[PDB]
Amino acid sequence: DMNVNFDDIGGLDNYIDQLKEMVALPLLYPELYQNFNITPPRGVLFHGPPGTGKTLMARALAASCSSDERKITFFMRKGADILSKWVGEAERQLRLLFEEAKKHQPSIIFFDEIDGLAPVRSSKQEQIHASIVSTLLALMDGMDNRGQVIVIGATNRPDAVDPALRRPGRFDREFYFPLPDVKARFKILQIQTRKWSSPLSTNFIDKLAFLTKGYGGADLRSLCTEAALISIQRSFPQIYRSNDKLLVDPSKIKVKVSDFMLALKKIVPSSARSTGSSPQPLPELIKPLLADQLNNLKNKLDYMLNIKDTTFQRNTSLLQNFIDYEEYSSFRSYEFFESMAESQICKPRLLINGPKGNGQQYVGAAILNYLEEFNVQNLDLASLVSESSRTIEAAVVQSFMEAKKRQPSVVFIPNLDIWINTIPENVILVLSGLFRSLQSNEKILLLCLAENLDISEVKNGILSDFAFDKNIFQLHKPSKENITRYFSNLIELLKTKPSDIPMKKRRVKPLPELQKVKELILTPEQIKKVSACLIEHCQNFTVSQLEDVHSSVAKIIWKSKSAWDKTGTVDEIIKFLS
Amino acid sequence: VDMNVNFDDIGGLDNYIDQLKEMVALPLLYPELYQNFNITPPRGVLFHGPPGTGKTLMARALAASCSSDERKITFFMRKGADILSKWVGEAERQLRLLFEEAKKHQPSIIFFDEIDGLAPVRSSKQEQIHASIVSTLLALMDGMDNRGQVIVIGATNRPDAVDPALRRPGRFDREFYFPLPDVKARFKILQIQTRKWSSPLSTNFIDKLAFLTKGYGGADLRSLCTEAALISIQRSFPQIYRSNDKLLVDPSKIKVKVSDFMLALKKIVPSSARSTGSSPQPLPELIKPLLADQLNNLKNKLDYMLNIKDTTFQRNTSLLQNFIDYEEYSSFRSYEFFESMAESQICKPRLLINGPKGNGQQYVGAAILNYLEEFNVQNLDLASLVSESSRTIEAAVVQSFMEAKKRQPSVVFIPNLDIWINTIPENVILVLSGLFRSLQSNEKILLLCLAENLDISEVKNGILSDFAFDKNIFQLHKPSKENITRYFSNLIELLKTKPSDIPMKKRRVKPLPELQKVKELILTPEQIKKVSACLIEHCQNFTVSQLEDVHSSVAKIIWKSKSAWDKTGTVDEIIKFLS
Ligand SMILES: Nc1ncnc2c1ncn2[C@@H]1O[C@H](COP(=O)(O)OP(=O)(O)O)[C@@H](O)[C@H]1O
Ligand SMILES: Nc1ncnc2c1ncn2[C@@H]1O[C@H](COP(=O)(O)OP(=O)(O)O)[C@@H](O)[C@H]1O
Repeated sequence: DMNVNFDDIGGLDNYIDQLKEMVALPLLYPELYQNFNITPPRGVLFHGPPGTGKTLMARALAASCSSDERKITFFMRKGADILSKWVGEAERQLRLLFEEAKKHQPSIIFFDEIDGLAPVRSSKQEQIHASIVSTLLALMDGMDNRGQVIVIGATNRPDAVDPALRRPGRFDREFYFPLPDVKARFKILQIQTRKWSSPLSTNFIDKLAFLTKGYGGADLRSLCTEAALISIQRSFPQIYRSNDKLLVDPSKIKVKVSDFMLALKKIVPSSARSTGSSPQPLPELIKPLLADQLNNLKNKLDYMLNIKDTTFQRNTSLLQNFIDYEEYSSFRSYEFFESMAESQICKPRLLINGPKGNGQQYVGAAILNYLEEFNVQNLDLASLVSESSRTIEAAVVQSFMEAKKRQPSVVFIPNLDIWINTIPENVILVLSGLFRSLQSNEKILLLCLAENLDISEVKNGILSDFAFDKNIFQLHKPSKENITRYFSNLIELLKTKPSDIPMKKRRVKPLPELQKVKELILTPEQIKKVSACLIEHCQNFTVSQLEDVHSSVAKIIWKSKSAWDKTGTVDEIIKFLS
Repeated sequence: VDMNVNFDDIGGLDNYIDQLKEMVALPLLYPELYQNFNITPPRGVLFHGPPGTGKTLMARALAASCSSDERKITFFMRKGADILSKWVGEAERQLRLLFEEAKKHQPSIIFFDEIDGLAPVRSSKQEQIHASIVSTLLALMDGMDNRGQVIVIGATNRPDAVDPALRRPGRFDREFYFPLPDVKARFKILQIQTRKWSSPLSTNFIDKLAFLTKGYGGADLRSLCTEAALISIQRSFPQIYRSNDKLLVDPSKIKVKVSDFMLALKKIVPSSARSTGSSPQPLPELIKPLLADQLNNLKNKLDYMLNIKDTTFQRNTSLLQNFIDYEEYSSFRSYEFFESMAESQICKPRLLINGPKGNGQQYVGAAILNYLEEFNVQNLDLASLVSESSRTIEAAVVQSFMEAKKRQPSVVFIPNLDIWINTIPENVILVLSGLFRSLQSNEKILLLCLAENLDISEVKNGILSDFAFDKNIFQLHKPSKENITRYFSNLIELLKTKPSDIPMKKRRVKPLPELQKVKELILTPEQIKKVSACLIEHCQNFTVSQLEDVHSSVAKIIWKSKSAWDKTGTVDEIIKFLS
C-alpha cells in the first residue's frame, strides 16, 4: 500500500472514470437516482492477464479516496484467507467482515483471487467452499437498499468464478484489463521513468514501446528496474566485491541506451514464459528483402479489417469523448449508420503463398506483431498436438471458440502445406463448418501462410470451403534492388575500420578503489567487384539462400576484423562465389 | 539443515551469485541507490535445473553469506507441499502465518524446495485442493500491501509444472537455470570437496578427475569423493568392519590414492547414465586411432557452423566480471549493426553424419556431444520419446523442441535416423520440419542426425527434404590402413609384455595386526611382424565393429597365456585364427 494516485496508471482511463463514478456520484450527487428508479451498480469484477493493473486499480482507489473532505476505508481479504479448519468459523469471519463494512459506510471490500475463494458450482466437494460461496451470495445480495458496499473482485480466469456470483445484482460490471498497446506502453514507460535524475529521449521511449510487444505493466517495470540495476553494475562494480559498505555517489549513475538494450535480452514477458517467445517485428538485416512487400500486405490488412480508422472508440476515454466532442433522428438513423459502419467487413481471409524458404516465418510474425488489438489463436501443429489428452478436434474447436469470445481475433495457421497433411480431413472440415457458421460482420481473420501451395487445392480442393478466392497474396522472390541493399549492408562491414569495430579492450589501469565509509586499403574497384559477384551469384534466389550467402561472406569478413590489407578478404569472397 | 556453507562452497555459479547479491545484500547496505530511481529490488527467484546441481546449496549459502554482518536474515524453509492437511483449513492458514512471520522479521528468505508439488498446473479434475493454495500464494506474494523484504526462492526440476501466474514479475521475476557443470566448475567442485583433507591431492590429478567425470553433477562429485574416502578407510583399516567394539585407529596414513578414486568411479553411476539418451563422453582410448582422424574434421566443420572458436560477442559468462576487467568503447551504428552482423553468421546449422552399418556412429555422436559442452542436448531418439508412457510421440517431440527453443545454444539429437524415419509416424517428421522452418535463421538450434547406410534419395526428394541437408552431409568412411596399424599396435604392445608386468594382486604372507580396543620373454621380432601383417591383411575394408570383433577375439587369445613366457603358441593360435 503506497500513495499511488490515479496518475500512476496508464492506459485504463475508462475504468478509472467508471470507478470514480461509482465511488463518488452515489454519495456526492445522490438525487439523480430517484427520478429513475434505479440502484447504483454494486459489484465489479476485474479480470485479465497477469501484470495489468488490477491490484494497482484497487490500491489507487484506496489511496485517492482517502483525503480531508471525505473518508473511504478499504477492507481487503485475499484468496481463501478467511477459512480455517473450524467448521463455520469462516462463515462467522465473513459475516463479521460485512458487519464492520456495514456499520461503517466508508467501506469498500476487495476480494483478490476470487477464483480460489469462490469457485464454480460444486458437483463433488460439498464441503466448506460451497458454504462460503452460498454465504457470500446471501451476504452480498442485500442488507442495504442503496448502500455503500462496493465489492471489487480480482481474478485471472473469470470463467472459474461461480456463475451465481456473476449476475446483475452481485458483481454487476465485469471489466477486462487488456495487455497494453503501443500508446499505453509509452505512457507506462513514462510513468516508470519519471522521477529519474536524467530523463530519456522520447524517440527512445517510442522505440522501447515498439520493441516490447506482449509486455504487461509489471514487465515494463521489471525492464526499467533491470536497466537501472545494469547501470549500477556498470558505474560502480566495486560494491559487488565488498562485504562492508563503500562510498559511492549518485548522479554519475545515468541509464544509457545500452543498459536498456541489454535488459531487453534477459527479460521475457509473462505472456511468453510458457510459450518461449512472442511475435517479433521484421529483423533489421532482412528488412531490405521483405519490407518492400510486407507494406502491401499491411495495406490489404488495413483495407479488409478497418484498422487505421477505428471508428468506434478511437480516443482515450468515453467521458472525454463527451467533453471534447459534441453529439450529432436517432431511432432509424443510428441503426442505419451502425449497420453501415459494421458492414465494412465481409469475410477477412488471407493466404500468403510463396516459394520454399521465402521468409514466411518473418512475414507471419511481422503481421502478428502489427495486429496489436487482436487475440491470436495459433492453429499450428506445436499448439494442437502439444497436449496428450485433448484431440486435434477438441483443440481446434476450443481455439476457435476462444477466437469467437474475444471478437477481434486472428486464427493463425502457419505452414498450411504441412497442416493439410498432418491434420486429417475431419478436423479441416470441422474448422470449415465453424467458419461458415459465422456472421459476415464477425472480426475473425483467418490468416494462413504456405510454401509452394498449389492453387488447385484452394480453388477445388480441401481448402476450397474457406473462401480463399481473391485473397491470395503472393510472396515473390526479392528483386535486384533489395539484394543490392542487403549486400551493401554486408559490404559496409568490410569497409569499417579495425579501430571502429566494438571490440571491447581490457582496461590498462585497474578500477579506482572507493572510501570505505592508419587507414585501411580498399580500392573501390574491389568493392564494385564484390558487389557484382554478390549480385550475379544470387540470381533468382529466395530469402533463405540469400541469408546463406550472407552468413558465408560475413564469416570471411569477421575473420579479418583486425586486418588492414583487405585484399585477401576480397579475393576469398571472389573465390567463395564461384 | 542450515549450516555454515557460504559462497566459497559453491563452484561454477559465479554469475548468479552476483545477481543474488544484487537483490538480497546490496539493498540492505545501499538503500539510497535503489530509492534514487524509485525501483524496488527484484524479489523472488525460481531455481531450476537437473537434479544434483546446487539449488538448495545456493539458497542456504545466500541465507548464511549475506548474514555475516549484524544484519540477520532468517531462513524459513518449506518442503514441497508438506503444508496441507486432510481438512480444508491449515493449508492456506499456515502459508498466512509463514508470510506474516516473514513480514515480522523483515530481512527474510522463504525457500520453497520442490515448489512443483505445492503449486501445480490447473488440470481437468481435482481442482480444489491445489487451486485454493495457489490462490492464497499468489495473493500473498504480490498483494496490495507491501510484503516487505521477503525474498521468495523456489526450486524445481522443471519449471513448467509450476503455475504460470507464479512465473510473473513481483513473485518469480528471475528464473535461474542451474547447469550441469563444465570441466572448470567440476575442477572447482572437486577442489572444494577435497579441501579439508589432511593429505591433499595434486592439481593434475584433480584435472584428470575433472576430465573423467563428464556428466557428473555436484552431488555426484560429492558422492564420488565420499566413496573414495570410504574405500581409503576400507583399504587402510579393514579390521574396524569386523569387530563390534571401537578399535583404536589413527587418522594419519589414510591418504586417498588414485586407486580409490578409480574404484569410486565404478561404484558411482551418474545422472547422465540414468537418462535414456546418448550420454556425452569422449572417444575411448582403444578406438581413438580408428576415428579421431575423421572426428576432428567434423569438429572443424562444426567450428565453421556454430562459431565456437570465434567468440567475441555473446561471451556472457559473468556480466559483472565483464564490467570489471573490460572497458566501454553512433549508438545504433556501433551496437545494433555489429550485433546483427555477429548473429548473422549462424544461418541454419544442420549436420547429417552417414556411414556404413557399424562404423562407430555411437562413439562419434557421443564425442560430438562431448565437444559441444556449452550446448543443451535434447535427445529425439526413440527411447526418450516412448519412455514417458503418458505422453504421445508428437507431444514429446514438441516438448523437446520447445525446451530446445529456450536456452538457445542447443542440439536436437536424432541418433539412428535410419530407424527413426522407418518407425516414427510420418506426421511427426512433418511436425518437426514445421517446427524447424518456423525458426529464425540466427537461432543456434543445431540438428544433428546420425544414420547407418541412409540413402541420399531420402534426403534429396524424400521425407527429410524439408530439413535442408544439402551441403551438410558428412560421410564417415571406413578406417584406413594406418589407423588399423595403430589399433593392432596397441594390441601387439599388450602381447609383448612380461608376466611380472601383468598386474596380479598379492597373497599376503602375514595377517593384519589386531587393534587395541578402547625367466626371460622369448618372442622374436619376426613373429610380431607376421602377426601384424596377418591382422592388417585380414581386416581389409572392415568397419569399426568388425575391427572390434577381431580385436576382442585376439585379446582373448593373448589373455589366455598371460603367464606363459614362451609366446610362440599364442602367436601360432593368433595366425591360426585369422585364416
Ligand atoms: N497500467 C499500469 N500502469 C502503470 N504501472 C502498472 C500498470 N499495471 C501494472 N503496473 C505496475 O505493476 C505493478 C502492479 O501490477 P499488479 O498489481 O501485479 O497487477 P496484477 O495484480 O493484475 O498482476 C505496479 O508496481 C505497477 O508499477
Ligand atoms: N555448484 C556446486 N558447487 C559446489 N558444490 C555443489 C554444487 N552443486 C552441488 N554441490 C554439492 O552437492 C550437494 C547436494 O546438492 P543439492 O542441494 O542436493 O542440489 P539439488 O537440490 O539441486 O539436487 C551439496 O551439499 C553440495 O555440496
